[PDB]
This record gives sequence, structure tokens and C-alpha cells, in this order.
Amino acid sequence: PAPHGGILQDLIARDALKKNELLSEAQSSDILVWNLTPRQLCDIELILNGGFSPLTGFLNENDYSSVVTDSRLADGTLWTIPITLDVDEAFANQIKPDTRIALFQDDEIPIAILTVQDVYKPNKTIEAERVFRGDPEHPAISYLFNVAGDYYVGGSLEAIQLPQHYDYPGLRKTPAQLRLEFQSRQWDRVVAFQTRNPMHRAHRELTVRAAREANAKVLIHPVVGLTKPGDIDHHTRVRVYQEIIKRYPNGIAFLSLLPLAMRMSGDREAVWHAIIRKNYGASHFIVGRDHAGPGKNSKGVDFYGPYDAQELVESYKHELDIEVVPFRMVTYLPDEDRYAPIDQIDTTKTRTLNISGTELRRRLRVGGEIPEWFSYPEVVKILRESNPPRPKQGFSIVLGNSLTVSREQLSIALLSTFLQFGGGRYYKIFEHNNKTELLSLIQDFIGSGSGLIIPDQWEDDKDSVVGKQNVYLLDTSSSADIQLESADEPISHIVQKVVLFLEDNGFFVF
Amino acid sequence: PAPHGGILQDLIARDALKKNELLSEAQSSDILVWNLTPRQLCDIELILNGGFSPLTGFLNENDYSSVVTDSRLADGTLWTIPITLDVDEAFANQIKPDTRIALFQDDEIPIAILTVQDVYKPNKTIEAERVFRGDPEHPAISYLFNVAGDYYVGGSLEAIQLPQHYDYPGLRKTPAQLRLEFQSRQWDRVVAFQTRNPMHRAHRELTVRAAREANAKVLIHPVVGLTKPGDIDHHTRVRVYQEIIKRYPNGIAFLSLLPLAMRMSGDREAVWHAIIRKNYGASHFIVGRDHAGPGKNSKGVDFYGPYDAQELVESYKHELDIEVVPFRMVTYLPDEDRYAPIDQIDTTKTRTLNISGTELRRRLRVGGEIPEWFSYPEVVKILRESNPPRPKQGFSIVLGNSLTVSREQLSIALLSTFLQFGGGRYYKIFEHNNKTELLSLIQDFIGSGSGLIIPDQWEDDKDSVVGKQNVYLLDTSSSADIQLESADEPISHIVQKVVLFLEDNGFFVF
Ligand SMILES: Nc1ncnc2c1ncn2[C@@H]1O[C@H](COP(=O)(O)OS(=O)(=O)O)[C@@H](O)[C@H]1O
Ligand SMILES: Nc1ncnc2c1ncn2[C@@H]1O[C@H](COP(=O)(O)OS(=O)(=O)O)[C@@H](O)[C@H]1O
Ligand SMILES: [Ca+2]
Ligand SMILES: [Ca+2]
Ligand SMILES: [Ca+2]
Ligand SMILES: [Ca+2]
Ligand SMILES: [Ca+2]
Ligand SMILES: [Ca+2]
Ligand SMILES: [Mg+2]
Ligand SMILES: [Mg+2]
Ligand code: NA
Ligand code: NA
Ligand code: NA
Ligand code: NA
Ligand code: NA
Ligand code: NA
Ligand code: NA
Ligand code: NA
Ligand code: NA
Ligand code: NA
Ligand code: NA
Ligand code: NA
Repeated sequence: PAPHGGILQDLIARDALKKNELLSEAQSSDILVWNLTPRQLCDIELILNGGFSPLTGFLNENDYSSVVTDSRLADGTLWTIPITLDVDEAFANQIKPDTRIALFQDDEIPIAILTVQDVYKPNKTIEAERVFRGDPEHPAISYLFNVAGDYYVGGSLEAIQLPQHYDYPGLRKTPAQLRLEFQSRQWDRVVAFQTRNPMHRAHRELTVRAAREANAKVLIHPVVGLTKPGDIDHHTRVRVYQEIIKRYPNGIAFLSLLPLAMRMSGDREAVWHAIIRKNYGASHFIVGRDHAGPGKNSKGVDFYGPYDAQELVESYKHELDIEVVPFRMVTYLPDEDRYAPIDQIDTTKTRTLNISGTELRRRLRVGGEIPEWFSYPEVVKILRESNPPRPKQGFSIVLGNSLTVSREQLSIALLSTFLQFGGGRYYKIFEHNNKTELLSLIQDFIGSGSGLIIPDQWEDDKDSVVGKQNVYLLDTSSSADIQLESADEPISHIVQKVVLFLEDNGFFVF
Repeated sequence: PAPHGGILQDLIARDALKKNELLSEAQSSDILVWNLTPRQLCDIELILNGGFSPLTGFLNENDYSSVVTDSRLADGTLWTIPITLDVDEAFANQIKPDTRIALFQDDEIPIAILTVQDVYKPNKTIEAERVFRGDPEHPAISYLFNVAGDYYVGGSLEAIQLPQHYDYPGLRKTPAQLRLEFQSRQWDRVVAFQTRNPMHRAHRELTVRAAREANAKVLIHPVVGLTKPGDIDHHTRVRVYQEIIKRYPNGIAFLSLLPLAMRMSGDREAVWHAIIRKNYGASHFIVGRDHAGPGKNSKGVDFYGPYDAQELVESYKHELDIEVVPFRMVTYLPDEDRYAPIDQIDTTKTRTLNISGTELRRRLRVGGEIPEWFSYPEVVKILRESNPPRPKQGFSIVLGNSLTVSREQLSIALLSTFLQFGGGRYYKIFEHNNKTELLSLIQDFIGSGSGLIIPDQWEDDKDSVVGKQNVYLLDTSSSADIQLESADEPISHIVQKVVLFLEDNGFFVF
């Protein structure tokens, strides 16, 4: 289908002959420079390659507000997610319209030249409410208030080069490249499958059903740009995708990585995803249950209805110009050993089975055995390997402040005690001295599977520098993960409590 | 590197706007039509896509003879293998120079329009001797005298479309497409690996060593056009390649299928292969032991020296314009568990191991266990699956002419006897009635693993219609595979001889 807006805005192609010139300007000592934030690197790449057609830069206030309140660009073009260049007051103050800014990656690789149209201060509360539904726990809202700059810079782009990537060079196909891929294969019907999670059996069946329904080839188009916090890293997922793609009949599916930065904006994002997939050459786009939805908030309430996305996409059906293949909950049928859309069964006459993502991590963290019917063996192997069970996970024991015993001797005791257990885990007494360059290394070790014994707490002003993952506090306080009887409890006693606690949480298995 | 001759002769690209016109001419009732033979379909595809640059058609007598006696085109361009359009006297007589012939595939798909330059009758004996070294058992020579037409038609081509293929649509990359593939990946150094056999551990090591020596990425460029008779079909090999490619580090190798029709012309072919890979975008080409060699003849003598190809390629080194990575016998080192070029070991100080292709089939046909060191498990699995052991192979028992007993009763006896053995094999009394439409089906069944009991022989004039594979003759004659005592030997006796013969040859296992 024709790219959204009618013209694929591949600016790399467009500006080719200005490459050298733009590059010179980008590195001229006079031009103002802004180093792109991670999400911005994702967005900038989708803008320059045509993935965000008709966009050709970051939204000015006129187009931005029109998207917030109208799900459309100022000219009426259907567009639900605002793509803006967020900066800080300090930087915002150095620019005026007509100004040319050089956009860099890692304060080293010049990506593009942005010609300023305007500099405004968005009302983040409206964007949060109208665009992401207002809930403060929503991933896009939390980003908007805690990471995003408070000033947006609307302006047009001139491409120097797409952001740099050293992993999967062959797989990050651009819209132009994907289209050629499909053509060389004479693929004129292609249903695209969005995803940010590893694909299990349900998904494989879902995608094949779609290929059959639409009479089209399958395009696995996963997001490797930025997804929901806590998601499985993309490297692991790519390994999973490349593995599961082999379960499809020969020459029916194609894999391509999408460097998109999701907002987990349920229904709006679904519309957005469809527009993006259309730009990339897809003729069909799948939209299953809770598409692009971030689940429930701490109160247990849904951020979106399980089918809001489908409803929203349905209402823009006649102007999306890409056919949507909707799916209802796809579940497992024990008694028949096969999956099927929930909308064509039940009646109690048939029993179903479903292993939610939650329950999935549990087995992964507890060494549980994931059902042969749920996912392929090769896939679980890859997953377990990236997210090992507790007995192979790292951790830290922080000797609380209330501790009255010798921190030095208690540290040694714990070290010697853990050492006798064996199991391949590496241990270390870790003195941070409140130095962030040491604090920031704590999760690195934990990530490496090592066990750390930290004799002292770090000042509260630095608590943010350390990831709380698998970090336990040994203290007399009520907020201690491992609570002590008294501040001067004898070491052997404290040691037994720490050992049994870790044993109870699966870190040790005898 | 620059395509051989300086210009990539991608005629599909060149003639694009003449597509409709040429197609109309190709289907005009007045034009003369020739249906391309299989090998011609392979050649025609390599000429039209630029793989045979500078060629732009089938060699006229001038260029043809220059290649036979000079390993060069008339203009001096280095070219060792003659690419000609062979036809029969009947067809040759209907054409004169300046004539335009329509070249079809399956007497249905118009491939191109050939403009006649000349029609000559080559001296096949010279071509056989100067180009293929003369031995009558040489694959290219046997084809030249038993399959090829006795008349060649030199002339230029105008492409309508490359030959049709419904398998591996994405993998049969054209020179232009491969070059783009490499570029999108920023691959400026690529060492290509030719092959017509499944890749085992030795090859994987060989190719990686090459990647490391040349400091280049790996291109697995296997032949799926036409190879040595008796080779493993390409479908199986592709499955093997796709499987083994996964044993390479991520993003170091690329797979592309080459629809080439080999001539098994050792050294000359090596030169030719190098030219071909250069046209396809490779910067390096591997040339190991007995490259493109058909082994030995029935007398046990080599068609080519194990390193003739390397020597020939070496002598054209300065004009091939593509770097050749030569390899000496790569063998296995038990004591060190690793492979290595034979030129850098031996001295008896180290023991080697080598499982020749011969010995390889033996295990495959005998259910033997192929060593973990020799090939990957996943690969052998695929191989055994395509070339099952005797206990899963089909066969036929032909009741010889000398048979005096009731052919009807002996047939039933054999059927009832084989049936009691079980093992998944399907049996059938097969009456051919000397009808070729029935005879041509015999190998189909054997190929399907079934066991056939044929009560009568077929006239000698039709013996050619039947593949002799796993077809045994039960007769009193000395040329009988299963020799009987007397023409009227009692059935139960004949039955025991047949059963024990099949049991001795592994078809039955109890
Ligand atoms: N059980 C299911 N039934 C129907 N659709 C599903 C199911 N599981 C996942 N999907 C669909 O698969 C696509 C991607 O799934 P996920 O990676 O889990 O999440 S999403 O954030 O990319 O939407 C979405 O269209 C989603 O709705
Ligand atoms: N043991 C080996 N040592 C060195 N080179 C080898 C070895 N085996 C195969 N090769 C090389 O691998 C390439 C393809 O091998 P084959 O498929 O067996 O045959 S070929 O007809 O295509 O050459 C050739 O360059 C060949 O010489
Ligand atoms: Ca703020
Ligand atoms: Ca719910
Ligand atoms: Ca006390
Ligand atoms: Ca003849
Ligand atoms: Ca020899
Ligand atoms: Ca007798
Ligand atoms: Mg990039
Ligand atoms: Mg083809
Ligand atoms: Na369209
Ligand atoms: Na730097
Ligand atoms: Na449809
Ligand atoms: Na709803
Ligand atoms: Na439309
Ligand atoms: Na507990
Ligand atoms: Na026909
Ligand atoms: Na002679
Ligand atoms: Na070199
Ligand atoms: Na020789
Ligand atoms: Na050169
Ligand atoms: Na024997």
C-alpha cells in the first residue's frame, strides 16, 4: 500500500547528495549541538527512513497539539502518537526559529540537521491525559514526567545518516529495503506481526492463522528500539525470533527488526503501529488482545480494555489503507492439543489453558518446567539462559546501619559461609565508600550472578544510583528484608538467618 | 571487484522497458520456438542476470572455438567453459543468421529472444579432449555425447525473464541483489565458498579459517542448478546449509543459492567459478583439493590432479581480479580434536582421520553411526532422512524369463511372505505390461520405499525406461542378482532365497 501520506519520506535517499555538505555543517564549530537521548535515537531513525511518513521532522506546536487533541496532524492526516524533540530549559534558551541544530549520537556521530520552526513548553498533564489516559503509572506518562525534557523543539530534518547499530546489521531493514525484499520475492500480500515479547506457541499459531486468513506471507516485525520497562532485552528476543521462525513452513515468513520506541499506548499505539507497518510495505497488520497495552496498574485495573485497540483501529478502518487482521484471546485447548481464538469455543463444552506472562517469569525464576505445549523447547532454553533461576542469580546483603557487631567480622563470616556451599557463584565483600563509580557497579555483579556482601549502607542521596534488584537489607528495622533480633545479635545467629533467608528465596539449593 | 569484462551484463535490468514488447514477440505465432533443456535453463539464467559477464548470449563459433583452444573469448577475455545453445539437426535447419528465436521454459514461459549469429556443428571430440580432458566417463563428456544437441546456435540475448523457480524464492540472489545485500551490511570483503555437497565439520572450519585469513565475511554460495550425477539433491543440501549456517558466529556468513550448471571440469571450472563469483560481488574465492573434480574413473585414475585447479587459478592470478584463498586437504586430528590443513602437520608426529564421501554413503545406506567429529548431528539427521538406510529403502524383485513356476503363485507367495515381516514398508505385485507409462513408475515406488514384485521382465527395448536402482533379477542366469538352482525350483525354496538375499542386503532386519 502507498506509504501514509502518499510519499515515503526516506530522507536518507532524499538528502544523499547533501551528505558531505550537511556533514561539514554538523561538525562546524559554530553550529549548536544536541546529543539525542535514547528514545530520540529511535524516533529520529523512523523519521529519516520514512517509517513515520508523512513526518519529516519533530512536530511543531501546531501539529503537536493537533495530535494530542485530534489524533491527527494539523493537515488532517491520521496520526495518534506525538513525536517531539524534548530538551531542557538551558538548551531551549539558546535557540530561536530559523536556527539550525546539529543532532548527534553519543556526542560523536552526527545524525542530522534540524531547522527550528519553534520552541514551546508543552503542558505534560494534557499530553499525559489525552494521549496516554492519565494514569501516573502508565509507562509513557512516567517517561514524560521523569525523563522527557520540558521543552519541545519543532523543526524539519535533513538526514546525514541513520543512528548507528553494530548488532544485527542485516536485519534492521528500512521501509525501502523491506519493500525490495518483498518484491524480489513477489510478495504482494504480507501480514505484519508486531511484538515486544518472545514468541511462544500461541503466537506462532496466531500468525499462521493470519497468513491463512489473509492469504498472505508472514512478516515478523519485532521492536528492538524501546519497549515496556522490565521486558526481555531484544538480544534474547531476537535469538528467540530467529529460532521460532524455523517452525514456519519454508519460505512463508520473513524477519525484520523495527527500531521503534514504543509508548505502550494501547489503542492509539495500535493505530500508530498500523501506519508504521503500512509505510514499511505490509498489506495487513495483526491486532490481538491488549495490543500495545501495559497490563494493569498497581491497583489491578486495566490501562486499556482488552479490545480497545481493535475498536479504535476499526473506526479508522477506511482511512488506514492497510487491512487489519483482528484476533481475540488465543488460548490452548488441552483435550484437543491445539490453540484457537477464544471467540470460537468455550461454551464450557471445552476446557482451555493459559500461562500468563506473570506465571511465565515465575517458572523462569523458580527453575520450573515450562509445558511443551506452551512454548518450544529451544525457545525456553534461550529464555532460561538469559533469565536464570534463583540458584544462578546474583544478590547483595547490605549490613544495615543499626548493626552493632563488627561489620568486618560479620562480612568475613558470611563470605566464608557462602564459599562452602559451592555452585559456581562468585562472592565478594564489596566496599562502596559512597562513591557512585562503585555503587553503579553493584547491579553489574548481581547481573553477573555474583553474590555481594556490603558492610555499610550508602547515603540516601545516592540510593538512586543502585538498582534495588536482588538487594537485601539485613537490619533490626521493620523495613529490613532480613530482620535481626537485636543490633548486637551474635554473628553465627545472624549468619544462619541470612543463609536460611537466601535458601528460602531459592538462591541456595542443597 | 569489477564484474568480469568491466560491465555487469544484467540483461533483465537492461531490457526492462522492452519487456512487454519482447513478450508479445515471444508469443507471436510466426516466431520460431525452442524449449530450453534443463542445463540450458541454468546457463540462460546466468547469462541474463550478469553471472556470466561479459557474455550476453550463447557463444558463436568464433568465440566458442577460441574458448576450446584458448581458454579465452575471441577478444582475449579469460573464459574457460564454453556456454552454447545445443539443438538438433531438425531445428538447426529452420534457422539462418539474423533470425529471431523465442526461448521458452516448459513450452510455456517465454524466457528470452535470441538473435541468431550462426549455426554450426561442433566437433564434440575436440571439445571433449581440449576442454574436459577426453576421458569418456567424465560427466561433461558423457553429457556432450549423449544429451547435448549436435548443433550449436551462437547469438545474442534480450531478456524477458529469468527461468521460473518456485522453491527458495528468497535465496536465489542475482549478482545485483547479492551486491546490494553485501552493501546494506557494509561488506567490502567477502570470501565465497563453492560447493555441491553437504557441508560437514571440515568445511565449516575451512570456511572460517578463510574468513580469518582474508579478514572477510563468509558467503556460502552453493550450486542448486546441476551438479555431478548421483549427488545429493539440492533440496536436502539447502536444508543442510541452512542448518550448518547456524554454527557460524552471528552475522559472519550469508547464504545464497547459485543456479549454476556445473561441468565438473576441475581446473577449468575452477577458473570459471572464480569469474562467476567475482561477477556476484565476492572479493575472495576458495579453491580446495580437487575443486570441481569428478574424482576417479572406473579404472581408479584421477580425472584431475588434487591440485590442478589451484595451479591453473594461480597462473591466471593477475587477471582474475578476485583473490583466491587456496586450501590443501583439510583433515581431522583425533589427538587434538580439531581439523587443520594437511600441509601444516603430518610428520607422523600426529595422527589424522578422514571419512571420504564414499565411506559416508556406506554408513547412510547401512544405518551406520556417523562420528560426532565428522559432521554435526542435525546435518546427519537431515541426510539419513533423505537417504534412508536399507531397512527403509525400496526395491523390486523381477521374476526372470527363465522362470518355469507359476509367476502368479510365486508372486503371491513373495507378497504374503514380505507382509508378515512388518516394518512400515508397502508392497505390491506390479504388472507393467511393457507399457512405459507403467515402467517409468517403478523407480517412483522404490523411491517411495515400497517393495515391488514384478512377475515378468520388460522387453530389452524398454530397459532404458527403468532405473536399475535396487532392482534385482531372480533367475537361473548367471547375470541374475538372485540365482536359482533350476527354472522350476519349488516356490518355498525360491521364497527363502529371495528373503535371505534381501536380508543379507539389509532390506530386512529381524
Ligand atoms: N493470546 C493472544 N491472543 C490474541 N492476540 C495476542 C495474544 N498474545 C499476543 N497477542 C498479540 O500479539 C501482538 C504482540 O504481542 P506482545 O508482544 O505480547 O505485545 S504488544 O505490546 O507487542 O502488543 C499483539 O497484536 C497482541 O495483541
Ligand atoms: N578436505 C578439503 N580440503 C580442502 N578443500 C576442500 C576439502 N573438501 C572440499 N574442499 C573444497 O570445497 C569446495 C567445494 O567442495 P565440494 O562440494 O566437495 O566439490 S566441488 O565440486 O564444489 O568443488 C571446493 O573448493 C573444494 O576443493
Ligand atoms: Ca519537568
Ligand atoms: Ca482485564
Ligand atoms: Ca544485647
Ligand atoms: Ca549426436
Ligand atoms: Ca589421487
Ligand atoms: Ca525339475
Ligand atoms: Mg541504525
Ligand atoms: Mg530464477
Ligand atoms: Na494504497
Ligand atoms: Na565521548
Ligand atoms: Na482481506
Ligand atoms: Na474500553
Ligand atoms: Na484509502
Ligand atoms: Na518463605
Ligand atoms: Na505443455
Ligand atoms: Na583426438
Ligand atoms: Na590479500
Ligand atoms: Na596435473
Ligand atoms: Na580490481
Ligand atoms: Na553376504
